Amino acid sequence: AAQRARGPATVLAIGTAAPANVVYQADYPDYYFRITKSEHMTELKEKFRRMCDKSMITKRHMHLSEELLKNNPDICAYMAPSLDARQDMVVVEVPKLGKEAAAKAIKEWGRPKSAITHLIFCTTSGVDMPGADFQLTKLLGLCPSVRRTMLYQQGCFAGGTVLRLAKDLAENNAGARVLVVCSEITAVTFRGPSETHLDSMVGQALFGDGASAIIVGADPDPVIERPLFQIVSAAQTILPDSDGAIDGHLREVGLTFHLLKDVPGLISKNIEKSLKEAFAPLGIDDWNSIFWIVHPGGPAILDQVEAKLRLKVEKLKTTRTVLSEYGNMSSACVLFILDEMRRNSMEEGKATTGEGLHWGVLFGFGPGLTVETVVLHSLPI
Amino acid sequence: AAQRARGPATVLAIGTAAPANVVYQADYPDYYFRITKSEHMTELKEKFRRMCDKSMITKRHMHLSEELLKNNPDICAYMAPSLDARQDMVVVEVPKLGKEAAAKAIKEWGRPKSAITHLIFCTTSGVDMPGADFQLTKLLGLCPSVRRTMLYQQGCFAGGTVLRLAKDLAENNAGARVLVVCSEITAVTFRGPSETHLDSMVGQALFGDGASAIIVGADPDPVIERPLFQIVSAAQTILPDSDGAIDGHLREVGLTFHLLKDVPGLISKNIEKSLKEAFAPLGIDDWNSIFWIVHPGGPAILDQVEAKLRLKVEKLKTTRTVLSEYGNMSSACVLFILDEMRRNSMEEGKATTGEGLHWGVLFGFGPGLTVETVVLHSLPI
Repeated sequence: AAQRARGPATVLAIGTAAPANVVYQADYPDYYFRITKSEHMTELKEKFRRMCDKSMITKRHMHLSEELLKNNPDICAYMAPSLDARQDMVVVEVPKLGKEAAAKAIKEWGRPKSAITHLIFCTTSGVDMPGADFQLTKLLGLCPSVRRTMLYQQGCFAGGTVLRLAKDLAENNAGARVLVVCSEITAVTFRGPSETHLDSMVGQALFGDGASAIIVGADPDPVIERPLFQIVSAAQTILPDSDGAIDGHLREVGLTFHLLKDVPGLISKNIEKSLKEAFAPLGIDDWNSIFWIVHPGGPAILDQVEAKLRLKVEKLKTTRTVLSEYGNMSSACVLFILDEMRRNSMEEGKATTGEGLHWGVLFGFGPGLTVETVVLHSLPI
Repeated sequence: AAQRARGPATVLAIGTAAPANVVYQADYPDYYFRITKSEHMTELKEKFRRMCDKSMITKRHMHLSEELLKNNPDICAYMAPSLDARQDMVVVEVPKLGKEAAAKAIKEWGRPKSAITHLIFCTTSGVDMPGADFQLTKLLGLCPSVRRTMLYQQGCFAGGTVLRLAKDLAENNAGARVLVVCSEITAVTFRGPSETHLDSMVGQALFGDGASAIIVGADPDPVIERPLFQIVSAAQTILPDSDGAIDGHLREVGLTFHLLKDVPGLISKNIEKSLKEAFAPLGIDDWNSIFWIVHPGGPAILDQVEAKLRLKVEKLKTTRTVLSEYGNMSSACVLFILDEMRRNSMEEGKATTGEGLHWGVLFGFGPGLTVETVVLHSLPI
């Protein structure tokens, strides 16, 4: 009746954070085996080294340091019971790094944390009760009447669920302001190599810790608030014949993950049908007229979607910059890129946050194979 | 601009389903110890027998039958590894029993299943990737473009979280119809008795399997659609002095849960602070003038909140009827009661779905201590 807002959900602030311990890819193939204790795996180390050159990854952030892996020998083994050794770390550490990322959004946002109405926590590393939304509500100290949505164990595609969810919450409750925190810790994941299970090692060359947060609200007050991007629409579809492409099992051994299909080709074979549903109602066909943000599941996906669509080099530059300096941070990784792009547009004198263009796309791909496609609109300066 | 609906979110249909194997409480205190092989625990059997008649519980439904507990001896032990034995079972069965409930709402609703726009699955039994929301889209066969929210490992308080969430999705997307499925299987929970951790024994005399589903939408088309209840408001608060009241750990032994406070007194000491915020802006103080629906976490909470407020006996009659023939079905139980109330109103010739009244309250309490309070409105005949 009178509870609803007036305008579209708008990203007003963006914050990012990652663990302090940095681990480079040039040294990882050695470090990984010398901590796992897998010296005998000769060719497996040869297949893994060249995979650490597949990456296009330079640095990644790991809460799991060298010191911390020598009192946990069964986190360095392939299949050894360690769910407790894993989650004890990430039940506590996920909201801690979440607070660090959230706090820089509240700071740049510049209003009292008490003005936040909803909280959306998203993670795929661990599950607890009370949840990390409870933990991050206490760490940040928000109103005990905040309305929170806990997105537990979602996948790489959760980077768009938080915008799809933030859009409805903010626009359906007037004056509401939604805080959204994405945070992943690659501790539940880390495992040892196996020459009979090459799929567990792709993740060992891509994943890295990270947390991301943004403030979403409708009707941005001038003078005090500054809008960055508008959330115009967000749809979620499943790719035909993909049941099993991305699998995820939480065992008493940790987070088991599998690839069973050519997940790069699966998306570029279908990614045009999701663009047209969104941009045909606006008469847009040239896909270099848009600014692009794609969840970097791997260098293959960015290359195969670039060729399939013949995109210019500049379109996925911010998407490739983050994957270079962070690895694949699962859901949090998408929101990093949208920060790297507005900071890039501002500096290069672009007329608009979206590298100068007006409309834009955001892409996430996870277990399903599910594809979330959110259309974005950019704002000046 | 034009995507949002006109009226309030409205639950239009309700469906219920439960496992076939029924287990009675009169025989449970014995059966429980006699399957675990715990006859030697003499007084523990008497302390538990005094708890299964504390219950006010008659029957409960368990997918874990007599046959299946003798091929899984480590689910019948107190602290024995069985996360794999648990999740293998319930990763499949939660969406299956979800299908049984979802189909029964679609039936009463009476429109094409292709008309469902969003899906919200909520459960606390197991975790998987892809999630149980993916599983039920295939089981029901809905549009591969459905919009899903997977609420994994939430708690007893999720019965209002899905109504708080369904309200925003339906009211912010015009003509949308949202299906929401609650489903619980008390297999992750089931444990052996222990005289050193009496907290594991409350759940063994209260929890029982069950699934619930409803269709929620805004702007109900006449002729075809029939509104049952309106969702007017829904707030989420945490009780002061509750750190640790309800705890939940998903370990390699199952879902460990602990009680450390008098959660009945915790609620009745605070349930008035939530009552007025919702009804003071409508000029309602007498809390027997509304129809009541409370999550039956246990007879103590219903009795202590009944006394705290001096409520009439008939108010929580439907709340205790569901707990009588079902036990505590965690999140799904709330939606059961709202079905037990409308089917009760129709038969008894009440003028309104809400036992004859117009305004009503719905309450959900879980880990936090978090309290979800949803305001409902009833409709005639």
